[PDB]
Amino acid sequence: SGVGHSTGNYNNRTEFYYHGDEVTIVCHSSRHIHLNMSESEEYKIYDTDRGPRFPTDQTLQGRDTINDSYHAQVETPWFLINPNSWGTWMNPADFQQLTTTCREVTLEHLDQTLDNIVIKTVSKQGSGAEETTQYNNDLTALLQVALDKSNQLPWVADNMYLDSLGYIPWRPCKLKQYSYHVNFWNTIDIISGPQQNQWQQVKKEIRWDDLQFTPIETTTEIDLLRTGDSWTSGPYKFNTKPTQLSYHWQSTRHTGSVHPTDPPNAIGQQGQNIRDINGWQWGDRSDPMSAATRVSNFHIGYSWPEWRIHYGSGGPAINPGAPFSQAPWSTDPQVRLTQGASEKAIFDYNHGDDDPAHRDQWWQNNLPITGQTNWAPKNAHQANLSSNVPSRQEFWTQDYHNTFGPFTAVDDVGIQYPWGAIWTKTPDTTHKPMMSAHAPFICKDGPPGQLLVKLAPNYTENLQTDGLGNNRIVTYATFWWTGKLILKGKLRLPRQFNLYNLPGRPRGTEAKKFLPNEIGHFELPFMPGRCMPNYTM
Amino acid sequence: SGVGHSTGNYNNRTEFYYHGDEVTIVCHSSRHIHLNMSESEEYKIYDTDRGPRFPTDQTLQGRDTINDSYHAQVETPWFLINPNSWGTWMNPADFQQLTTTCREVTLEHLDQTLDNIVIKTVSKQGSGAEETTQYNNDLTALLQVALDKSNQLPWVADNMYLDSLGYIPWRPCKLKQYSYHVNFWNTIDIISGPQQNQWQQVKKEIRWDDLQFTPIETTTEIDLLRTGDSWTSGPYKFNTKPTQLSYHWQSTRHTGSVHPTDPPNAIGQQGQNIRDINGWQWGDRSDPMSAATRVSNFHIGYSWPEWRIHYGSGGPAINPGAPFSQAPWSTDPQVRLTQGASEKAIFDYNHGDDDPAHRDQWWQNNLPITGQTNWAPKNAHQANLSSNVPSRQEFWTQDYHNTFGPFTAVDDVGIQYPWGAIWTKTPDTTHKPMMSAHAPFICKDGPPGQLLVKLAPNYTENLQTDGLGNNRIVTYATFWWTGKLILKGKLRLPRQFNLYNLPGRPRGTEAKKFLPNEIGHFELPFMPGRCMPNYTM
Amino acid sequence: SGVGHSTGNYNNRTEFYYHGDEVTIVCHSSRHIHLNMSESEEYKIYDTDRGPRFPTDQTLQGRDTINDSYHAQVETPWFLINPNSWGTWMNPADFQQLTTTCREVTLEHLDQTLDNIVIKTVSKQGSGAEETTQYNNDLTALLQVALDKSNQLPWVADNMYLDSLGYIPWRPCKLKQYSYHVNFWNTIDIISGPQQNQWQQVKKEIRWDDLQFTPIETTTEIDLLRTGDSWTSGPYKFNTKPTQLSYHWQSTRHTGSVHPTDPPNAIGQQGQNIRDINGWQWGDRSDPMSAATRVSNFHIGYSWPEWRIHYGSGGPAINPGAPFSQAPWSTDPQVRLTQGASEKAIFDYNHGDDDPAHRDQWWQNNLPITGQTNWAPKNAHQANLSSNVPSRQEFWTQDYHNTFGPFTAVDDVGIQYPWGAIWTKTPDTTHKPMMSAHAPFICKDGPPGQLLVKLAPNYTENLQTDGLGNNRIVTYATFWWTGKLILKGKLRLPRQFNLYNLPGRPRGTEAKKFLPNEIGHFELPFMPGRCMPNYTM
Repeated sequence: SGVGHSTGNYNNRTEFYYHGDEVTIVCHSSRHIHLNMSESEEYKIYDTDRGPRFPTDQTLQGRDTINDSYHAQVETPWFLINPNSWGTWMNPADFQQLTTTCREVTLEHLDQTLDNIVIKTVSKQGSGAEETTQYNNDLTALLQVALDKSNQLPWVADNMYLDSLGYIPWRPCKLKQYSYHVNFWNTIDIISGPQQNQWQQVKKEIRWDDLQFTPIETTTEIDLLRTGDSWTSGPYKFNTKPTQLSYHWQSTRHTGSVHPTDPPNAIGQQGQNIRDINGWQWGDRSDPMSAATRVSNFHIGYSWPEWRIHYGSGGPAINPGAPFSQAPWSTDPQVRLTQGASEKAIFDYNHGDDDPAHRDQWWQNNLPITGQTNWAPKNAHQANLSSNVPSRQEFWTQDYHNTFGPFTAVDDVGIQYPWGAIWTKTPDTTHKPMMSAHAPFICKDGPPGQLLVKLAPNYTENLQTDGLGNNRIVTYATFWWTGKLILKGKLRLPRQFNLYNLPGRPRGTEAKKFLPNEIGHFELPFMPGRCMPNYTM
Repeated sequence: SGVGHSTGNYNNRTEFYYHGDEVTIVCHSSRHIHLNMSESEEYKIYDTDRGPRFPTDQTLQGRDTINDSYHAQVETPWFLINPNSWGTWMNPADFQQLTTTCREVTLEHLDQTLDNIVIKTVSKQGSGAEETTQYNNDLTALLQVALDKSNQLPWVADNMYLDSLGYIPWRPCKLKQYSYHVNFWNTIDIISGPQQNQWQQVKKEIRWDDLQFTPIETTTEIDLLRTGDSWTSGPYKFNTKPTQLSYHWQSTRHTGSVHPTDPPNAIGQQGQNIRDINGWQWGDRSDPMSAATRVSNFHIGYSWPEWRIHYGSGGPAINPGAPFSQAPWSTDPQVRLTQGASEKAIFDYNHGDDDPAHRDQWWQNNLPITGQTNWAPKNAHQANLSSNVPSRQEFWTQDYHNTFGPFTAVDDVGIQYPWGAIWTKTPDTTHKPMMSAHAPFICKDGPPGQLLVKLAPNYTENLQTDGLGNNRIVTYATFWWTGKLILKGKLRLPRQFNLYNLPGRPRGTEAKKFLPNEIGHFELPFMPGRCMPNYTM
Repeated sequence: SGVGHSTGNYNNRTEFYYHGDEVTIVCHSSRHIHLNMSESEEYKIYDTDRGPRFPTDQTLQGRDTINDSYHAQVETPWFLINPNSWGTWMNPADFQQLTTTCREVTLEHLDQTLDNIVIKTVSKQGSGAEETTQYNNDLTALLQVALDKSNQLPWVADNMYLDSLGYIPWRPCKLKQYSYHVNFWNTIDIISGPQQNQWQQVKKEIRWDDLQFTPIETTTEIDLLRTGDSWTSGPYKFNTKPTQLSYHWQSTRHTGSVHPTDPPNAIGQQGQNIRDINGWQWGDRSDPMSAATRVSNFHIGYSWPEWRIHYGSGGPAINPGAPFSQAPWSTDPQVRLTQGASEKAIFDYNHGDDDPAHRDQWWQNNLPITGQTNWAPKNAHQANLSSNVPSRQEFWTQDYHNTFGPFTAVDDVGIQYPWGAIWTKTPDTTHKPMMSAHAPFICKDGPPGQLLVKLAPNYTENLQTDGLGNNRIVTYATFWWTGKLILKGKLRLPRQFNLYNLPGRPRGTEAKKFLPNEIGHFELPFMPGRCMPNYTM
């Protein structure tokens, strides 16, 4: 190109192609990215404060230790571009088209580019209120671009902390610095002290002798780009497995053969369960034949120590448990039952909040997903199962056992449209996780490579080793990210006689939200991604 | 054919073909099926009573809520033919031949037909004790036949409720109507009230806005058959995995290298465990070297909250746990220990009971399967494992934890000959069950399609919309189902020097049972299907 | 075939095929039809009573003369099978699939058959309460089948009077006799008498000298069918034009360039219309430049003498006017404004009512269709249009003029799912109608031929010319109609950023309707067929 030729165009429109039972979705996305000169040109390793609302005393007996943010990390001068959110890609009407017409979807491949690089230096004349800023584009300045296609850098592209390209095509995007954890010990003893009601710090430190420090420079090759230059990543092919776009309402009581019933006679009458019937029960039960004790081949859902806080080497964390809905147990609407492994997105103006300077939030309670719902305290167990009822003993109620086992069938959450991550890195361990607690797609052979960008340091006349920022000219860049990810769906067709409830906005919400304001402010709606019902087995 | 030509024959004999280490079993089966005019020509959706022996009060503190039969369902006018039981296929001597000569077996493919359709209308003349019935065959009447080869209907072909073609070749079979569950909430709180000793209904209702209604007519294509007509399903090919025809007696103490022992000298003496030996223990143990604390690679069996009652969206159900034998713990014969995930078949005259008007029962306690036996209260855990014994603390006994994990190896029940189901539908969920609590074969790509039959309604002169059965002529049909399923076994050969105990009748039983009576009444014997012992590892 | 072979099968399932922007919908439908012996074997010509609720006096000044049912007709012994309703074809979930995924649809071709003919004679023995009916199938009896593929018979297949094959696949259908109007004069003078407030009959008579009588026998060839016989119509190809599956919200004030506006500043402020602007107005207006008087190229909608009663040769009728919504004018919900050329379906158990012995009704007020809404009394006209406002004179308000003209653009109603007709006969006149007030498809070259059926008369031993029904044996038939119509849609894709409101049940309704009952009773929902919004110009 040159100084005066643009190196790319803008395509943010998505494509749907229906042939047979297959549906190809080509999602185009384009962003205008504002980049600033790095705060420091150096890599920094440091630990942090314990975080806000962490206990300084034992008044709460240490139940507040779940508010630990403590950690250690390497501060990279680079910046991360991840398009790892749904909604960086599709608009609300495009995701509605996806989930109405597709029963499941996969990731096919990903492309992305960077072009129309503009680098400006900001100069100031005069002083005081007479100070005048001038923005001069530096035509010979460089932008540094690193993509690790070999996945040799630590992966932090999880959309957690919602650091991702924004969801609204016409607004500018602003990157966050690339940073990763180093080895540290944070171990908190909540059993400490007499009566074992006190919490105590055991070890909180950076672990230096075991630590790993990988810079971007010695790891991946870096492209240096002027104004007339562009960058393409090349094709990336996913290998994942499809995600279900429907939700399952069947429990193990909704599942198999139906208990023999005598039909009702008139419009007010109910069916009657037949008393003497033949079939397979579990224990010695031969007379009750309760549909409850009917033997089944599998079991849908499992119990857990809901809100399991694992106090590990790095600190307390949550061990999630299975997703489901508390709607069958809900009763009072005011009380909010979080125990279905619910999640909550806290988001901002670029990520689909209408208000600048304040953040909005969405608690996904997973209401459509029932039949998987297992509240651990509601369960029980008996010593024996037979024609006799056990006594006060022989019967236990509130336990909180993990009942995951070889016979259980569960679901995952699925796509969570605006704020949910798309793919995920697979942990490199002897036993790889069977499924993911958040991201619908697990990458079997390496996640899409991380695109890291940096402005090359632009130095003044004098260069002093003692100097940091006083030594470089104040600089910023704006450029354009474009990307294309392609999806493969499977055509959804009616499986029932009656009308479906088709995808749409969340229940209590209206449509004046989600539409631009007099100032241009609007939100993106939550789209479940498991949308319409389907049979399990 | 025509009115006066028969459209098929009767083949109920089974074939064994031995070539090399492979053995092909071709099971032929033929049934004479009696069908009646549907009670109603319409689809009905209704819920039921809570069931017999369900509590109307809190006297039992709500431990009787396991007797819940409540549910909701769509009443289809159609009728189900499922040959999904073992024993619809093989007679006792044919299944003995299978389990003696085969170490494992698979399902190969299935064929089935319907032919020799006979439809009669029953007319009555006179009134009172002079009333005379006449049975006239209606040559132009139709039989409706629907097979869903695409598995688009809810699957209820689980042989639970023993609704399946009968086990005795020369007796007539009688179908049950096809029915399936709809979406309903049944949630029972057994924690309710002060002291948390009371039970309460939370939500019991049909869930109408989320409900799915699929008729047979809008789903699958229906064949209309006269007398001279027949129906073949076409070939169905299973893809499953083999089932083990042997039982495993080895626990993790029966498994690996043997503790070093000094042999006995004379006929009364025992071996002595050598005191100072070298090897891998678990904790700091270096001196005891107890075979108990020898490290092993795996563990055989797992604990569970035996008789786990999961109170889910549809109601309470049992979360099974692993099958095993209580025989090592049995002691007193009178007490019946159900905790090995035992099952009980309640069956009737056509399904292998000798007495009409009464039902017999068989409690399968799984006695041969040991080494998998884990009674959860009998276990323990310690804080540390070392050359020292822990104190009163540091040692816990009755826990009921699920100990299934990454190192565990377990079995399933296997074939349960007369009353057990053969195959099963795989639940459509993110995590598919690792194995099945009952049916030995899991269908990876769709279960054999369900054959639904119906008599077309035969109407009188006048047709009134207000009329139901007063509008159609009283009609019934008899026809002949034939089917062929083929099995692939692997030849069993002696692995030991000493004599085996070969398959036969259950232990306490005699042979005057299982043989016809002066009236022709006899039972079919339970055949374990895991019959002879084998080594695990 | 023969007596004992069935001549066809049952396929009621619908198919969707998506390739590119084209979508083929193959609708299969199958009905079980109950036919009775004709009331008379002869053609009858007669006139009727004036009808219920017609005035016998002048108390209402003759405004009740709109309740005239009077007419004359030829009574044919034959019976009509018309599948001319939407909903004879698709179920609610299949029509939802159509209107979500298609922006417009055409009719492609139609096939239909008749098979599995069963003819029974009913005999009675004894007398009194001892009387015994016997139903004997007469194997040599005939069914008469006439299809006029040349459209030489009068066409009465308009689904008006909802005489059409039923909407529920599993219920029996019952035909109505074929009948058509003859030439009669009915002329009512509502101007009669002094003060012109009285109504009077002018001429009410059958017009015999001009009358036309066409039997089925001398017109079309008739097929005679035994039990082992079937009938296929052959292919019929439609030539029609597509119907729009979207509704238009734009009026002529929603349409073109927008009035110049000064945008709002903060969240509560509104835009301000700019005062001095340049553009094309209508009259001498140069200063006001009201968006109202902006010249436009076309005009959307037209006024009418709403509820125009044309007193013609055959009697009073309604001259419809354009369809639109009264929702912008609605205000009070209790008052029901009918003036948008609304329609009302009155239907019964087979046609989608849940209650037998009572009828339900649906008033289609066409609420989504706005921008076409022209209430004639709300309009006005002025003498001159200029910078001056006219006086009390020069301005007229309540007029009721027909404002249809050369610049107007209007819509039609579109598909009305359960009860609406599909196609229509084109009147043979010098000026053919531009569009249709009800049926979405006008047949340019002949409507699908009418299928007329009749049982051949089955006579007793003696045949007397004086005898009518006393001469023929009491007979009825049941048989099976199958048909296939194929549609061509155009793929609907998102035209907007925000979420659509997707097709579903009518607003105030719940889903416990539309789903089967404990007795099996349910309704079919109204599906608009103009479902989602779209831009006009």
